[PDB]
Amino acid sequence: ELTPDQQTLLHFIMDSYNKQRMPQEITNKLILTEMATNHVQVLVEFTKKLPGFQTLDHEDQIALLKGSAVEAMFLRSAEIFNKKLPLEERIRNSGISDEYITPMFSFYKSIGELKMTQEEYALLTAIVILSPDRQYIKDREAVEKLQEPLLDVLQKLCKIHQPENPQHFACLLGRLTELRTFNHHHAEMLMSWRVNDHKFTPLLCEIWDV
Amino acid sequence: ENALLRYLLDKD
Ligand SMILES: C[C@H]1C(=O)CC[C@@]2(C)[C@H]3CC=C4[C@H]5CC(C)(C)CC[C@@]5(C(=O)O)CC[C@@]4(C)[C@@]3(C)CC[C@@H]12
Repeated sequence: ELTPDQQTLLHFIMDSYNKQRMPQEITNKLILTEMATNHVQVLVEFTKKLPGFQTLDHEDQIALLKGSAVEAMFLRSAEIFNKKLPLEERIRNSGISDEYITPMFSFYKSIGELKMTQEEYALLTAIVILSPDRQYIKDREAVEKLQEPLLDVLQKLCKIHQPENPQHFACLLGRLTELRTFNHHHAEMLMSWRVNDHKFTPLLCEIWDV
Repeated sequence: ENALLRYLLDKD
């Protein structure tokens, strides 16, 4: 199934995906800013290494990055706090309108339920990043060009982990699509916590466009 | 500004 440039690619991604990791603090669960900040740091490092991303227009690059963030963070949260606590959250108490909490946890539980392998997480993240659909891209095709090979490899390794259920790959993109729709409420969710005199790091303002 | 992001991308 998987060959031959599609092994060199998966390898190269797994390599990059794996050399950024969450240290220590997946232990003590304020700190939420550290986590958020870790997430982004790691995301950009993974992002920049991605085949072809060097070649992309700068303004596209930044767009691709800002748009991918909410999904990546749900994805990278999941790959950690479903394995490393083999619920319990700090976010009620962080003063987020309950309007947004109970919804956004549906999405979290949903993703864990897919029960993805770490090659699935890695490649899916990459697809999420290089979504040509994102706002303010100009060269949609140039992005689209880099995403094709990652897709058609992910496709295959869903038939491999595992064949039993043939709606797995479809069901993966589905949940992400389901989540894309939440992005405009996440904006508000954040702008809700920033009302009471609570501020973000400069980095977190840049990523979330604050 | 996206400038921190810019540094973080082109950084070696
Ligand atoms: C309280 C507030 C804060 O102090 C700064 C970090 C921030 C904005 C942030 C930190 C982490 C998450 C993650 C929490 C979970 C629920 C695990 C999913 C990913 C999620 C993400 O990083 O995208 C979503 C909300 C945020 C962004 C969320 C809203 C939770 C509290 C929130």
